[PDB]
Amino acid sequence: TVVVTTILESPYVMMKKNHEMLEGNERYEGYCVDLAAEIAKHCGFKYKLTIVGDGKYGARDADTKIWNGMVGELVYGKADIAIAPLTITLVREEVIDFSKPFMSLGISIMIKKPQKSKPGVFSFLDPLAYEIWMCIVFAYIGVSVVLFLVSRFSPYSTNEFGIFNSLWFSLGAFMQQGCDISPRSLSGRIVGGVWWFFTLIIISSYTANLAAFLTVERMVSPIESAEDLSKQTEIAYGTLDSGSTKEFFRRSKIAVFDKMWTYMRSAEPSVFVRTTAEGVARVRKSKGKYAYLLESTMNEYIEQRKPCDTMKVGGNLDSKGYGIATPKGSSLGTPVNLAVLKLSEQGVLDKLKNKWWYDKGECGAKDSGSKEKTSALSLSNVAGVFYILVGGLGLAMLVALIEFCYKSRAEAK
Amino acid sequence: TVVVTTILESPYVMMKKNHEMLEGNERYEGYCVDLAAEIAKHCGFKYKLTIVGDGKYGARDADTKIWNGMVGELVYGKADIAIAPLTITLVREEVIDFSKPFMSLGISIMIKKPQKSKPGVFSFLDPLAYEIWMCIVFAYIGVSVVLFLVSRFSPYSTNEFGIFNSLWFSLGAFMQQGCDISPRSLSGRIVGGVWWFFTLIIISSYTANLAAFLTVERMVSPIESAEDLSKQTEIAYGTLDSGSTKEFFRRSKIAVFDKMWTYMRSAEPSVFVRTTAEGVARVRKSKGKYAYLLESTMNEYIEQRKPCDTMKVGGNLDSKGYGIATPKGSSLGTPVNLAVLKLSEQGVLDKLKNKWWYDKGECGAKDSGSKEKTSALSLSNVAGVFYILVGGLGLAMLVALIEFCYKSRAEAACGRKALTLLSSVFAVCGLGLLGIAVSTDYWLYLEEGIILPQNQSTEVKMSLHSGLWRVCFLAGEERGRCFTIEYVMESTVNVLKMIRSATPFPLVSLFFMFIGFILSNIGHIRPHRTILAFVSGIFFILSGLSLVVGLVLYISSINDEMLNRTKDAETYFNYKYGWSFAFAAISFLLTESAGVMSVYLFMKRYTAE
Amino acid sequence: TVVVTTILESPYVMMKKNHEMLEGNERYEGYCVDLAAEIAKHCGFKYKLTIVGDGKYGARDADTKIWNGMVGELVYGKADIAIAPLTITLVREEVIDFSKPFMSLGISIMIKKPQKSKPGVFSFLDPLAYEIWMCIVFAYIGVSVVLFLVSRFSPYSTNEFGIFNSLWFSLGAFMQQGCDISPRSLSGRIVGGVWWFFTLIIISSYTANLAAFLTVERMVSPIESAEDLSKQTEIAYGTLDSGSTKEFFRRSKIAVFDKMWTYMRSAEPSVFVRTTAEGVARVRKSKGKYAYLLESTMNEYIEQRKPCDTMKVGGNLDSKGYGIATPKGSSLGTPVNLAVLKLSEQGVLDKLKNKWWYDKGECGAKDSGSKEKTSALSLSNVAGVFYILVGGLGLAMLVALIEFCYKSRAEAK
Amino acid sequence: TVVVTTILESPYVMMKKNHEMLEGNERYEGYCVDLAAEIAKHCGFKYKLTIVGDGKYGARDADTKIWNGMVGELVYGKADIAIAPLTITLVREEVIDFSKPFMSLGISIMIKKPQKSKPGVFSFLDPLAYEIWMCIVFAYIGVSVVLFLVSRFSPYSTNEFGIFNSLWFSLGAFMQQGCDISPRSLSGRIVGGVWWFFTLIIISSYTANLAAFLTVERMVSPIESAEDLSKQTEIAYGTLDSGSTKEFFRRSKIAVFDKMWTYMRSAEPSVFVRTTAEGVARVRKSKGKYAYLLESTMNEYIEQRKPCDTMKVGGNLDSKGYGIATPKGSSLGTPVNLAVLKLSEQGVLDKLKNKWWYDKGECGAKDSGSKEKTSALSLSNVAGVFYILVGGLGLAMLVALIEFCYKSRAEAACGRKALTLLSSVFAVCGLGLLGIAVSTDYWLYLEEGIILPQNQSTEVKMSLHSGLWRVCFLAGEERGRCFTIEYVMESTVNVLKMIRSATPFPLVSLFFMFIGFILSNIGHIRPHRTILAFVSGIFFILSGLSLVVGLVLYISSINDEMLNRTKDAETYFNYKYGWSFAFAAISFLLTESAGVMSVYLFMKRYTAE
Repeated sequence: TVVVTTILESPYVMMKKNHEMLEGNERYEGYCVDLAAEIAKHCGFKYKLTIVGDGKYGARDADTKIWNGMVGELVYGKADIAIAPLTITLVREEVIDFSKPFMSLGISIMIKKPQKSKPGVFSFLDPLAYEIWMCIVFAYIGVSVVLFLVSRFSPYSTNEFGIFNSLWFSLGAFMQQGCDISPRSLSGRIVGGVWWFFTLIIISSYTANLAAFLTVERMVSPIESAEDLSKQTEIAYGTLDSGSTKEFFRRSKIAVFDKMWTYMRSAEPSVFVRTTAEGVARVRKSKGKYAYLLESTMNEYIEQRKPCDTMKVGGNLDSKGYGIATPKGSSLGTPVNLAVLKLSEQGVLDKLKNKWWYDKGECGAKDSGSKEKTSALSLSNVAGVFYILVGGLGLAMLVALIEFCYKSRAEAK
Repeated sequence: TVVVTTILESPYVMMKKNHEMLEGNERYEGYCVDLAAEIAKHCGFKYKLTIVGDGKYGARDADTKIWNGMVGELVYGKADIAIAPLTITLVREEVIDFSKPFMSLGISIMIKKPQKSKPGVFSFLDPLAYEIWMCIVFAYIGVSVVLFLVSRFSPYSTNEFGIFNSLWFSLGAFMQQGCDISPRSLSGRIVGGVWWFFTLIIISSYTANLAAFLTVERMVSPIESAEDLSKQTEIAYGTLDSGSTKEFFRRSKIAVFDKMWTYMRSAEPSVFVRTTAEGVARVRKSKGKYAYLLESTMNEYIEQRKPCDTMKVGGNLDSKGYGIATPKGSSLGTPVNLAVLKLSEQGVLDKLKNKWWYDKGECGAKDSGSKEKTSALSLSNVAGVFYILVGGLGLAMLVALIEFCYKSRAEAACGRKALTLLSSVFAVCGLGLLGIAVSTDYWLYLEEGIILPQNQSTEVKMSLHSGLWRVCFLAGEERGRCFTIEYVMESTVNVLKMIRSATPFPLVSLFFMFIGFILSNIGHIRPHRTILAFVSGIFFILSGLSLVVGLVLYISSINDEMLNRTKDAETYFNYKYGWSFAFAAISFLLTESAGVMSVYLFMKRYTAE
Repeated sequence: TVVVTTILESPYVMMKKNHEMLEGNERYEGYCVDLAAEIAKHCGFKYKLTIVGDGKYGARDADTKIWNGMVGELVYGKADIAIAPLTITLVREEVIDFSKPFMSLGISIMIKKPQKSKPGVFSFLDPLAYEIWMCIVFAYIGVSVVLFLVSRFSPYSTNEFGIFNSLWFSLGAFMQQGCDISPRSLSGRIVGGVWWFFTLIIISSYTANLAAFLTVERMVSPIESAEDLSKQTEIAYGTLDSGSTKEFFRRSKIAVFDKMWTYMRSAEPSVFVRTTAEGVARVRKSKGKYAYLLESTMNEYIEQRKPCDTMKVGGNLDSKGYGIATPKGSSLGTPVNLAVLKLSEQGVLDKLKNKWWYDKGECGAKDSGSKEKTSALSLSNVAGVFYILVGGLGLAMLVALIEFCYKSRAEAK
Repeated sequence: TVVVTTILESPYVMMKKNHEMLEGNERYEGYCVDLAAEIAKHCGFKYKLTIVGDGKYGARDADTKIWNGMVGELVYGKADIAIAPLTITLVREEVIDFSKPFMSLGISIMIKKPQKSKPGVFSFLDPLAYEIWMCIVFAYIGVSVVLFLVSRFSPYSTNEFGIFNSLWFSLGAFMQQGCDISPRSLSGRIVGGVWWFFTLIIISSYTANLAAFLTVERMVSPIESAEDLSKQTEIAYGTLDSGSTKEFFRRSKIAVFDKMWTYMRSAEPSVFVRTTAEGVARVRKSKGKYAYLLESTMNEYIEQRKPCDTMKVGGNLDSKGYGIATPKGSSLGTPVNLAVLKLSEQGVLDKLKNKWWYDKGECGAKDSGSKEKTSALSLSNVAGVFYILVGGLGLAMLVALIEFCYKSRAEAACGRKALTLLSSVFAVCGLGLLGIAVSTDYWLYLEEGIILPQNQSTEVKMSLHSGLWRVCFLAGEERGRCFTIEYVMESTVNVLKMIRSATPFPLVSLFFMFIGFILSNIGHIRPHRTILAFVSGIFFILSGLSLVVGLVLYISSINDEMLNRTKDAETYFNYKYGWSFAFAAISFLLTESAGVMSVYLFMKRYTAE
């Protein structure tokens, strides 16, 4: 009767563990297998599934114009019905008829799930912004100068506040340490009064936000909704060859899409890859270097199956449709055409969409909820404080030598 | 000639600077109007534009289902061809003809993009309450004076703690920055000891509650995944009605979408809005209380127009399409259908799709420069700490100039005469302002009332000022009761019983200045045998310590009754201290200062002996 | 045909806002109204709802044996069918027949939702337990004694460490303050070394947990699962009279239930109350003093309708059933009996249970999620630190007087 | 005579101390056995007990539905009356006769009641890592020696910073408790300045991460409401099969219950357990990884028996009933049915229901004394801080006794001779132990492997020790490669490239002691013109500072590669430092100490000049 030309892709058609055990036509299962079984029995015919294992979705090729895989069986007439995740396009439509779309999808960007970032060397000063650390050092100099200028005028023979000691008094006040010298005037002690109140807020502010950083973790979304793709050029975009995602970016006319296809041709080495499962694996080996653009409902499934290290970003960048491919003027097409619309209008198809993607198990708020213990700080989190310390240790020894020069040139005294 | 129907929706159809001056189809301008000329010339028919009367897209009711909108204009024979952002759905597919889609689109949430409220300049002191900072300074004055009275006792040697030193020790101890010297006496170490235990808890409490603010601020997550939009009833969400967004969520078979239509049906008031511009405006007014569901292409254009206060969250919830539509039986429809694809195969659809969208870059790319995700404090957080620091330096220069002038004149009897009279003035003003304050019944205000949400702000229901002896009721039902606390009249009377818990301590403080000033009167007549002045000064110092206990008893007895209200969002609350509270707080300053001066009166006059 | 004797209780039967506007028999609505409409139409008859407004559920009374309310209409035959939230019991069964239960419930304890507690005067020392604050003071004395005994033996004429100063050195080290004296021996400085490391952990530990208290709020469940009821005797239990919850505790035989009925009779003044809505209001005026035991599915509804200040605690303490009451040897009972079981076996009844309680709106994780801003500390939260301070201020003045006694008795020197 | 069938379930049917010795129906004992005698005497029939062969309650399969269990014993005519905790359901109601319920009950979750793990005695230092506390002490030694070399320079007056003072200043500065004196020199203020900035960050980092521990500990909520049980896949939940709990969740119409049966059907392995005792035992073994669904009455009895490690959470999910059952057509059933109600109307049901339940109070009411909800720290949290405090005091007394003896002998040439030789021994041991360490390739261990969940613990897959110059591979596939880092062979090789990033700093440190000891050899021959000894001591002090940079470069380059692993729970990891890491760390201590002694060699011998 009918010969089903299709490919197995999770979760459309899958290979059951009952391969050698269960014989017959129920050895392969999936969302596409039920909808093929629904479309055949409401029409009346019965299915002969066979998967040509070349793997190519297929487009009309360059310089030879050969339909590669499932389309090649469907064009040359060696199979009759094609229930498969196959895209309806213009060059696809002209050779052979199509049904109405299963669901609505788009070209979807797939990346590695963001992790804990590499802690920077100077990442300890993250709780306070750049303008505050400048205004702390600027006010450090300013309060020291005002304390210096105050202490000169007022004797009430030992004025212990030089400009060098006034820097030292305010520095020890900033670092919560005790200083031996104290101001001995009403005009001086007000400077010590407001500067001590300056430190008590800021040091508590640094402790508060650093507690806020370690308690609540917030990971960056590196590339968002394809305008951030257009500017960031450290990542390598990736798509599948012999398919619709190849030819649509070849058909780029939007300026943001024209930026892509220039880089998609001019790149190294992944101009294209050959399997979505290879593309899933290439993302998981990338660790942020590479992204693989693919079908949206394919992208949604891999994020729900639980290695959990993949993330769909933004939204769809196109609109495409999965329809039952049929020969041009099919023996079965118009009965399939109404019965595809019949399953949609009573929500059996959307129930099948609810069925297959939900039952596989989820990776959502369940692991983000209570699979965290907050880690101890590593050496990397506070590494630069050691470098400033030992860098201060070497710089102190350098000024020790320049002191020996100026002390010895007391010579000819 | 043909008829072209449109809906007045930005940016597809726009108005003109010559809204009434200009002629013909050139009355309007827009993406669809430019698209309609493209459909016209390639096919070969002149077009006359028309407008739908109602301004709604298309509605199918449980009814005779005459579509109220552009569709019924298009079906029943008023109009010929529609050039509009009409959504292609299967319900509309069976009743009219659609071409291939000329644009790709989806449902997208538009929320109010959160304007950062730059906080108060003095927002650093928000972890503590303003009553606490009042009680810290009241404790700072008291510990300095008590350490003065401990140190400067009558047989005391080499005890350097004057009042200027005792003020400087407690300020150094409170800031944890060390100090010059330590008290070399057993009672001096006790007052230093409890103050060290005081400053340990308060700074640790301030650091911990400031950590409590910043963790709760980071735990707040903006709603973007549309499951957060479904589960958060604090943000209300509605759609444009008589369209396709209302149709999509109605017959949906996604469980999160099912709860959305369940919410949007049974919501009150009717969240459905008949036009997009008012639906944008409800997001603007609500300040993030309301959200709006619409197409993605409309959401992007409203974003890049410049109020720049609306952002798109999440992604396309589905992928529908826009298509030029003709009724069943139109001979023009198949020449229309290939003409749309003809404009597709040269990008003339996509050239116009770029043109109106890039040209409105009037927003200045606010999204480009304001999404660097940063949770560090800004200078707007700790601004007043710099402002106190600047105000301290300019004050200290002002003290430096007056000290420079006063020292030159002094180096180029007065102490005894002026200080005796000035402490005498401070004693009467201290006793009098508290005696007014206990008599006055304007201690605390309350304004219980009920909130009002939208087009609607607030409504008071009850008000009373209050006193320590007796209540005196206010403009709630205009009942002028000075009704005693023993005489009842709820939670507000429960406050009034708890106000009575702090009754004796001001009356105890009133007695100690009363014995304080009268013993001050005795030494003013006869200066000799000078013991009584030092005794009287102790009664001044111990008086203010009781009033510190009096205020701390009073304020804590208000704050728990504030907390004791069952927290309903609809019943707002107000409370405020009064002039007599200021009369008592000022009387604390005059009483302790007269306590210091009367010891200096003893120090000068024991030398006179 | 049939006359429905029942009472309106939310959400069983409710009064619609379309009272004067909508006439006919749809002026009252609810879960019980649908199930009455389901049981009547599958049997064939049509309903005449009328609510005898006396309010009593009714039991066979003391000393007169009168069936009070809905049972009185059902016993004396002035009404025929009774679709109502009525409990099936022995004395109920003997006079008139009953159907199979709607749902399964129990006697359920209802309390005020716990709030922020009153902060204690000495609640500042909550982050560290009782054993630590003893071991801090015990080690405060111990390290001071060891520092005292060390400094006596080693000159390398001015031994500045007395027992009084050694207490003062370790106290200033505990309070993060700077002390003027310093140890001047290797045996002494080790004592200052480990004591300084003692304070740095503990003061940071106090700051860390007090931040943990203010960030995460955790409110006590005061009384849990009816054994904590049996021991706590500051709360007043409450039930409704003229009903099943009255008579079941009268039928107490379990020892934990025998504790209840002694207190339920011997109390003041709420031995019983007269309305569940009065009992809901009495809990909301109680603020923790009083609890109202009631029907479980009634208790579940009030917690979902949103004043939100009620909480069901623990679990059910009994099992009871809501059935359609029928006359003894009813004209309709056995057709009702099968059709009650018919609605249960195909889950229409459980769908009606899903319908009415869910649609009213919820008060769950939605307000606990993001309707919190953490408050500023009040004066009450740190109140006792002021009392210890001013209590230290008065105690310092007392030792100032006892110093004057011992100084003046240097007399006869 | 009649036949009575039972299931061996606690506490309803129990065994006997005479398991085989005693005779008849008295072979067993229990609540149902005592209930069966009550049914016997009031009706008037003698009873013979029997046991079901399988031990399952009752199963209805999609099958011929012969009930496999006590029901099929009761239906088909093997047994007459059942006295058992059989649940009354509508499926069982149509096939046999049930009396009125004699007990009320519900489904209740039993989880493992969490045993508190009393933490490590030194668990206070858990916010930082043990590499950090190693680097703090390494920085503490270095800053003290550098401040010594800065202060004790050759023309220096009155500079009191000896090495015993410089050790005491940095310890006072690190603990933020103030200090005795401050460095009165410009280079001395620099080394004090960066150390003050060091101790500011580390203490604030320790306080913040300790706050991070206690907030995350409080955010963990135990699963009790059964919606948390449904949504948390980390705790697996299953039921007793062939009963009524399996039947109830199967055909349920509650949406949270629907996901439960969806989970319990498709779970792997089969969570259904054929007996309750093994179903209790799976909760015991899993240590809170597994949960069990059962009746409330069985859950309470297992709780009050004393392992006391199982608690009940939530409430009764429904309210089913237990009833004495007879088949259809039993003449005894209506005399049975009124006899159950006869025992109800005297509480004889309820008297027996009290009796077995109060008598097993062997648990000692663990729930009564362990649910005072308390989140304060215990002494078990900060225990080692007391233990360090106790160990410090006993050490200080030990220093006090030896100082008392040494001072008496000394008060009742030696410095120059001993210190010169001891620094010479320390120099060779410092250079030699590092030279072994650079040569040795046992720096760091790794054990990559895969976990195993249950009846199953761990399995290694790969192992390698490693060196700075070259790797030397280990028992992963038994391949003895001392394969150089330039020669590749994944994430573990990515570690090996990052180990090479810290290569020069130990080799730089190896050169500086090599120039250090040789310049030390020159002064040993000729003491005169003593400048070179002070120069050589600087090369010792600067050598250890480079090795501090060498270790900090090395340790940070390991920790990020630890973090760089994609975190899979199934692939566990191990890492550990080696003997050569200890050889380098010990060599730091000898190098800085010889740096101090060679300055003292200069201080003594400049006095000799």
